[PDB]
Amino acid sequence: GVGRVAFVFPGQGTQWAGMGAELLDSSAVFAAAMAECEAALSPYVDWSLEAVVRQAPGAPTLERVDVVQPVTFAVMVSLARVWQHHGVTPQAVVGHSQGEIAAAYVAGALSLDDAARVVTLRSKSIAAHLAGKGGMLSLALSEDAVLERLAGFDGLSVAAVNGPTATVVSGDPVQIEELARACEADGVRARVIPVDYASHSRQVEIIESELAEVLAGLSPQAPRVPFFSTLEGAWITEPVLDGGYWYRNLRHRVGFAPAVETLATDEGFTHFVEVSAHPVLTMALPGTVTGLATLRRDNGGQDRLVASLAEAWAN
Repeated sequence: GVGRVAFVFPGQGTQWAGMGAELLDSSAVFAAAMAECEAALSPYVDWSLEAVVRQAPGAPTLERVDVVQPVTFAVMVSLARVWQHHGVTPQAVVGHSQGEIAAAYVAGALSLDDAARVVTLRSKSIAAHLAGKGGMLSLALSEDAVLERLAGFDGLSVAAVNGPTATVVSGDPVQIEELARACEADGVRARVIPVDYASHSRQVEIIESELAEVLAGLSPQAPRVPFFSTLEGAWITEPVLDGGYWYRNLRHRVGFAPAVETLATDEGFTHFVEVSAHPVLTMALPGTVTGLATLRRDNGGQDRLVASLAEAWAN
């Protein structure tokens, strides 16, 4: 059973210091793609992509969002390019939060200049207003009981429903800690996410008047590869990925489990290739679809690339 392949582009928790550094030396396609992404990013970032990846002394250390998000975007775009170089073209692409931007590029929907602009400017808005103001929390629990436990906490919301077992809430940090302590009181699993902002929450509305000002000139195109939106929760077949879409993506829930249930049950997708620097979503697909990661934390060189290609080809 292989049917169709989907490229998964995750959101948070996939970063690690030095991701792609060994791959910049090992893979010429990856290095070419990362140079192209650096050229695309440079009119916005002030820093250097390769310097951050090679952890040069005068480079940012991925601690801030306005760095870690365009770097993750570049790595995911480049890793998709590597996959396609080795014979694995996606029958579809599906993205999680910021991953959607990367998806939107590999689908052909957005151009690299526009994709880079989206990721960079949204990350800068997050760092200029959302940073240090919010919080996010992963709970090993269904969103059905989680939407119930959000009662009494108007400053919270459901940020993502990644699988039928673990959701992600996002909101005010004090209420995030309160909910985490309440879950630790009933003996449940709770993982406070190391994120100073609160994506997909209400606070994102603050940056709306900013986002529409910096993403207005976008020129989205018809997706060449099918593009399953986890915001609209369905296919995207029209050039409707403008700046408003990129605000909605950041402000509204991530419907990733709906996306994978749809692509698996309906459209015949059997293999999901998580194009990422560390797998964070493959432990959430249904038990019947194959999940294929790319790189792992600190395992991000040619060893890991050939291991992932071997696990894909054995699949």
